[PDB]
Amino acid sequence: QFEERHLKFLQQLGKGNFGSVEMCRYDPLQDNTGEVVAVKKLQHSTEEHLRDFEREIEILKSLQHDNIVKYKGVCYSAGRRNLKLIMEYLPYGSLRDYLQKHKERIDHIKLLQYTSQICKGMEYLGTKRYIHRDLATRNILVENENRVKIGDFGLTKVLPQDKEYYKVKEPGESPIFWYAPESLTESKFSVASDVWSFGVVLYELFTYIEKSKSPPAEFMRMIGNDKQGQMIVFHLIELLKNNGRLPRPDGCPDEIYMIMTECWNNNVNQRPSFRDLALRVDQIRDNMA
Ligand SMILES: N#CC[C@H](C1CCCC1)n1cc(-c2ncnc3[nH]ccc23)cn1
Repeated sequence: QFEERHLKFLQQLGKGNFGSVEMCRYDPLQDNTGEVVAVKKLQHSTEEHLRDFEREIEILKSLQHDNIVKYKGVCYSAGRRNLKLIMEYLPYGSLRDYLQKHKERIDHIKLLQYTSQICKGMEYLGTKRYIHRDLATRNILVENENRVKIGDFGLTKVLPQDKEYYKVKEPGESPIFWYAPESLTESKFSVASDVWSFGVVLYELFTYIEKSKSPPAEFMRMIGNDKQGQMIVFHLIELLKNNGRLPRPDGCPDEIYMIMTECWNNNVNQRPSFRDLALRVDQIRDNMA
């Protein structure tokens, strides 16, 4: 129950898919003692986007986990237009930028620490029957050198009880190079498609976000930068159906790549669970230490 005349804009932190996040100071006493918080707002506040935003707020507020960004509250302007979501501010930004920043002091054990935390966050999501749908290092935030948190839930959906997937297609851009094949062909999203995307996240981490090694660059080279608009996705589909896959990143051990390729199974039922992913990653971590 923060109200916007005490929210002082400091800078933009991110621009999402119909929303953006600002770094602000909440200073109700107006003496510069208040906390720095993150404030998410819609950029073009239609009725559909606002109903989606309210569902997103309910989801985040229902999550309490060390590797999920903390909900703090909501902000309203006269009436209830201009809805704003108040969250904890995490000072090291997104894991994509952090990792690109500190390439030279983040070793493989540190990557596997982040990996384990992401899987525990995702397993908690699954226990709530939430499907994230936008798992990527740009949507993971760094609280400190030893803790990351899943940081955005704009595309997250609740499963119907009678079903284990959720069919949804949205207008606009979709992170198709993180999408499982059944999400590309049938718009089916499930815990298993989140596992596919987590494999892509793991690939990202072990590339250290090298520009020419991004999933989009690699896939566009594999189908050819000659492709064009939606013909593009069509070719992606066929490449994935013939087991075309992102390569093992430089310096990636063979067992970490084995985890990646196991998450990238065409057979939706043969992808590992998040509990098993965490177990294997933790055993590799223990071996390295
Ligand atoms: N995660 C993620 C991606 C997200 C952008 C994507 C969706 C709108 C903004 N983003 C969140 C932040 C951010 N930075 C620092 N503290 C935060 N708290 C909550 C979000 C947040 C920066 N970019």
